[PDB]
Amino acid sequence: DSCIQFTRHASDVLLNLNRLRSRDILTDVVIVVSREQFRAHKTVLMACSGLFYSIFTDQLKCNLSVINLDPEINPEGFCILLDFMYTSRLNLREGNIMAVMATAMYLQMEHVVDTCRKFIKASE
Amino acid sequence: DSCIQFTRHASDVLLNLNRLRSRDILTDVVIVVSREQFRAHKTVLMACSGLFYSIFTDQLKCNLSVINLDPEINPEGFCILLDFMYTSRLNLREGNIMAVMATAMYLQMEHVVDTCRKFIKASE
Amino acid sequence: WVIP
Amino acid sequence: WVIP
Ligand SMILES: N#Cc1c(Cl)ncnc1Nc1ccc2c(c1)CC(=O)N2
Ligand SMILES: N#Cc1c(Cl)ncnc1Nc1ccc2c(c1)CC(=O)N2
Ligand SMILES: [Cl-]
Ligand SMILES: [Cl-]
Ligand SMILES: [Cl-]
Ligand SMILES: [Cl-]
Repeated sequence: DSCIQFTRHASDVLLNLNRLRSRDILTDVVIVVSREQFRAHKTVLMACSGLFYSIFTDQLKCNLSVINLDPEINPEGFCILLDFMYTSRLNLREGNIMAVMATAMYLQMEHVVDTCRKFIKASE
Repeated sequence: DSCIQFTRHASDVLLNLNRLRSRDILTDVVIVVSREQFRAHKTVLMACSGLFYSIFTDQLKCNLSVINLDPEINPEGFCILLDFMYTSRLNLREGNIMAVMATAMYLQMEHVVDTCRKFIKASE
Repeated sequence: WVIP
Repeated sequence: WVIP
């Protein structure tokens, strides 16, 4: 086509989606990770995670307002990844890298798994 | 913070949101523009438009599944802007620029109004 | 705005 | 990935 493109549009959309999440506006699911609960938008979760894409395209699970993750999932690891989904920023640290990588593998977030593997290989 | 950032993340999220829209997955509103209907995600509309941000933060309108736009709004103009919201790409042409600019003013999409004004000024 |  |  003969379209023009606004370079910052995708980043501005994501910033606003994060603002809506922070104010709990039109959030439609709560992700339970052991004792912790995280409110989010199903569409953002699906757009970022192979696991959530699978869950919310399921004819029964698409209608659930609560999703319970595997008890082995670390809440801090999930929190870091949820922040990444809404911001493009990953808070990757020596103290959380193993939990973040395990959570990203479970959530099927290939690019995160990739940078975790590379950061681990550099430290060995 | 000491975060790392994935450059293509925002663009990849938006591409997936557009894929969900195309397959009518978790769309929660229909925008009626005279004889035409457009299915969308309320959160994407709010993230792109001052008018939709206003509408879906309203305690009554947030729950509506159908929103009727002003009868003066051109459906093609709306279609072009809805595509822009989900892709960052604006199909701006001599034959549609007046309709696109009027629709962007109504929807409160400042960056679109800005490029339309500039393209019009260049042709006079 | 750019030509993509 | 980059340093933002
Ligand atoms: N929502 C949506 C969606 C759609 Cl519509 N099409 C294709 N992928 C979608 N999302 C999704 C699927 C698999 C993975 C990711 C996201 C990130 C990753 O590492 N794996
Ligand atoms: N959703 C959301 C949202 C939030 Cl949370 N905060 C601030 N603006 C939001 N969206 C929004 C408001 C005003 C305008 C636009 C988008 C584009 C434009 O030209 N005007
Ligand atoms: Cl439920
Ligand atoms: Cl990823
Ligand atoms: Cl309704
Ligand atoms: Cl805009």
